[PDB]
Amino acid sequence: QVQLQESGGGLVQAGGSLRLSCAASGSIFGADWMGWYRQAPGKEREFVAGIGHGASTYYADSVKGRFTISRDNAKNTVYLQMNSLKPEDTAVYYCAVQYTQYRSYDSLLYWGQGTQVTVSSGS
Amino acid sequence: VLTSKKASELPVSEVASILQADLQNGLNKCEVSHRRAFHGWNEFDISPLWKKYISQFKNPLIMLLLASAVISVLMHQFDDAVSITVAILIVVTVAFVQEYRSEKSLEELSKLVPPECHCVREGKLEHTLARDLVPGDTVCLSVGDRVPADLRLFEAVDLSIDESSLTGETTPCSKVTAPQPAASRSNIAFMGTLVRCGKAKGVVIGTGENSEFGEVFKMMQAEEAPKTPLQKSMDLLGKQLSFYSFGIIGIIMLVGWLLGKDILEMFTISVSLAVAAIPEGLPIVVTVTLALGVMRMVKKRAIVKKLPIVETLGCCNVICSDKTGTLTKNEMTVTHIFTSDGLHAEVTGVGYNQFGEVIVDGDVVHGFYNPAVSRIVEAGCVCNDAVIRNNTLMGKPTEGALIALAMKMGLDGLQQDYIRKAEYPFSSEQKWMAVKCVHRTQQDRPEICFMKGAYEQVIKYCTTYQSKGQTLTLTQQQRDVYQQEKARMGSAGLRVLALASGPELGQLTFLGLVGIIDPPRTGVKEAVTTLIASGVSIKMITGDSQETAVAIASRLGLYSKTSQSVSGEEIDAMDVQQLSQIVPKVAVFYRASPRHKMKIIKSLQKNGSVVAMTGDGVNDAVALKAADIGVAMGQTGTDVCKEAADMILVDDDFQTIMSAIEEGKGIYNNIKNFVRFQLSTSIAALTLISLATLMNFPNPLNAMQILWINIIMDGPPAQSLGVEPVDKDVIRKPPRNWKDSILTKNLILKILVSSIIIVCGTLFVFWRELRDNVITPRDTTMTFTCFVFFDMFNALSSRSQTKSVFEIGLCSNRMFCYAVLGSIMGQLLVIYFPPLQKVFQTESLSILDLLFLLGLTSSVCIVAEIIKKVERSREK
Ligand SMILES: Nc1ncnc2c1ncn2[C@@H]1O[C@H](COP(=O)(O)OP(=O)(O)CP(=O)(O)O)[C@@H](O)[C@H]1O
Ligand SMILES: [Ca+2]
Repeated sequence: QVQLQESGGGLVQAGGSLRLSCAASGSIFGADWMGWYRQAPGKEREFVAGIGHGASTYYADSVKGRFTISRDNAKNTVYLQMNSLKPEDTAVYYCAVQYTQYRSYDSLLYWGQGTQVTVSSGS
Repeated sequence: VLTSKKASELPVSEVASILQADLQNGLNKCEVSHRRAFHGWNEFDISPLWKKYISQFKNPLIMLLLASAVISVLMHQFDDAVSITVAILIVVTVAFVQEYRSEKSLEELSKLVPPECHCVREGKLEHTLARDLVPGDTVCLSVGDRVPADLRLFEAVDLSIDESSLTGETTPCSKVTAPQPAASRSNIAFMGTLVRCGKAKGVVIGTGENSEFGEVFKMMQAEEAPKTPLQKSMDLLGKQLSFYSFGIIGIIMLVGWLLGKDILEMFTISVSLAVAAIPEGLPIVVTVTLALGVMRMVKKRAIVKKLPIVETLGCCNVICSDKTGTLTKNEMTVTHIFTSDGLHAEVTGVGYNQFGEVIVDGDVVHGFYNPAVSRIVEAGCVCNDAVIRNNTLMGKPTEGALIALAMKMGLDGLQQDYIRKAEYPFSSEQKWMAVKCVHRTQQDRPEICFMKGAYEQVIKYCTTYQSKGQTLTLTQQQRDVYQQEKARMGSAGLRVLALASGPELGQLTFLGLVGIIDPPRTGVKEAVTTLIASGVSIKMITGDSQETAVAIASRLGLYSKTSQSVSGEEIDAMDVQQLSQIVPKVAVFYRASPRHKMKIIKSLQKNGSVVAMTGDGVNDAVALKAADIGVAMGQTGTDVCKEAADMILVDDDFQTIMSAIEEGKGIYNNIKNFVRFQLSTSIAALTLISLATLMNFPNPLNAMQILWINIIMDGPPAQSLGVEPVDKDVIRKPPRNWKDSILTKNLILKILVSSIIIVCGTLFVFWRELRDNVITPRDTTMTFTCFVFFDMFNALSSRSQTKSVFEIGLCSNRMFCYAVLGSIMGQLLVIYFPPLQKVFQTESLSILDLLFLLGLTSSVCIVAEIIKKVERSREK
């Protein structure tokens, strides 16, 4: 079974750059879908960014053009760059993975523990 | 702001122009602020503090005390009237303070669960308070939504809105968006009603008091609450005790008049005795205990809408929860699709978003590449009344999952391509919903009917199926394989829906199945385990398939390896008596409509159980009302359930129910403590005066001493027993019987033991001081102080029926400690303060006399403690 681990989160100032990483025990080859999800208080969890089967990258509308996602088999850890971050687009981030699947119907959905990102208005 | 009638007659464009309402984008921030400056918020002004204070004086026992005080005034006795009035004021003030604290804590908690709605203001849909709405704002109504204001509906795809809360007719009324020339406002959605079905969009035509039917809501805010059944039972018990005591005092009157005694002194002492024996603090201590319980659950994040739940939570043993919305987080997602042709698609991605790709044998499918999956998704999209506006669901979670699937595959837009002229809407009884449609671009095609629902009800209507894009007559082998796939999908935990499309109902083509994962709610496994470990049963009642319910229940733990599950059609087949026999054994009910849910609820109630249904959804509100306790979710609850519910879990945890049940247990014991203390010392005083009158001894107590004793036994010293903390052992006791049974035979026996000890000791002191045949003031002071110290030790014993005093500690109940200290201080002041010696007819006592009285008064506490140890040893 594949085990997920998140890292890189921390306090960041507006207009800066931030790094995040989600690492799985196994190699990142077969998973058709894998993406981050922004969960915040008072609202439902929302998509951040992910990669499909045909190398097509999906980005959420709110954070399009400023979030970038990359994957590499050598380091087996999917890697996220954030720029032009605002106080209104900060919450906890959960990386999730799904493996393709025939006779069973059990979902191969795995989640990460999550890392919190906090932002404050400039002063 | 327009009137409802004027907005009804006026078309949509005129109402939008008058209110300057941007229908497609709504009001911006500046416009909303400017309109808030003039119109203000949507609150109905302000809510009777002095009315609340005077309300407590309407109780029958307080009225009896006031009648006694009036009799004292007319047959002028200033001191007796003042004492009785002060007793009334202190008890009523304690009741008022505790009620005020409870109601303000409830209001503070309810502020964390405020009325809310969906509003599109800056071109972005948001979840905003109905309080913040200003006229001309755009509001979107979903299924199971409370209407935040009078709305001029300019979109009504389908809409049934109940009008019971306003009109009085329980039948839902269908709404039509077209203007109505000249209750019959078919296009206006009034404030505060509930949307039974469908989706709609309107512009608010009023705010604050401008609503057409705001007066009924103003009345509801001032409706108050009927007394709790425990409160009625204790009003009855207080009346019974008072009438027995009045009969006894009448006997004392007759004996005193016939044997020969000062009639004025007899009247005053009998008035004091009547005031004493009246349990004026019994309804008050009941109210105080209920209030403190309410605050205790408010500390546990449980909005107790109705007070009669507090008496009932201690009796709860069975919880008939729901799979969808209560035991599952309700964040559905379509993950697996089995086409009628046999092809299979694995849908990936979570949440209500378009970001997720359908995989078909490892090949991504978009548009109409695969006809089977495309028709499955098209029938999924067209048939719903749910919309995903700005990554926020509005309709049902399963409809939301279907919409998210359609957006994922790129077929969302077809929802705009069909004209829904006829609609067979969803009902839990039906288990399916269908819509007739004609394509906008090609009207020449026939009225294609899309359909979705449960497998059995869907496939009953289907007479054909798809095979490689060809319609073929359905066969039993096809039904068998589809049933096998449904069963395995449900065994995987995926909620299954069947989809079909064709001309007319009963001639449809079965397109395929969709597997909707709804994961179980976090933390409910541990709560379920703790509930069974605490002697509380849990039952899953659902309208879903056996496999889904059983798989989820096994995951949670309420369905063990060897457990029974019963279908709804069975429950229809079975009789009432057989149902009562078998219901406690069944762990998971499946395919149970709201009628079957109500049947199960009534059966469990017929078994003497107290049922706490934790439900969700529009159709299950009637079952929530039927259940003894109706629980609702705070953050994931439709307004229909929260309005129909009796308790709301603010933080959405099942542990809150166990906590509330724990807080509801100990009210019975505290009220028993008050009852035993008050009744024991009242019987003691009555017996003392009866023996004094019958045997012609001087009365050991005069009127004002008995009135002070009444203040002791009904004022803070006795009301502090209602504040007494609840030990852990009572929580381990099984649920209390629904029958009150407050005056238990053991309670009466302990009461008689305490009264006999009190009478014996007090008469001993009275005779000892009266041996010299001189009725000195020292005699009366000794007897009076003996009775008062007896009363304090009786209260100390009365703190707990079983648990020992020493283990509790003297400082555990601080209100009791302060009340006893004040009682002792008042006793000393009555003994020493020369005006108070004059009014009470007393004389100063020596230190050795007080020491002897204290030693004698330790006897009742010692006897009670020894008795407690005796039953503790016997029980072991
Ligand atoms: N909008 C809708 N369209 C079609 N079928 C629907 C539907 N909403 C629910 N269903 C299906 O109708 C059947 C009966 O469901 P019902 O509404 O009676 O209880 P439920 O299963 O939806 C939630 P629960 O069982 O937890 O109370 C189930 O198969 C459910 O999947
Ligand atoms: Ca009294």
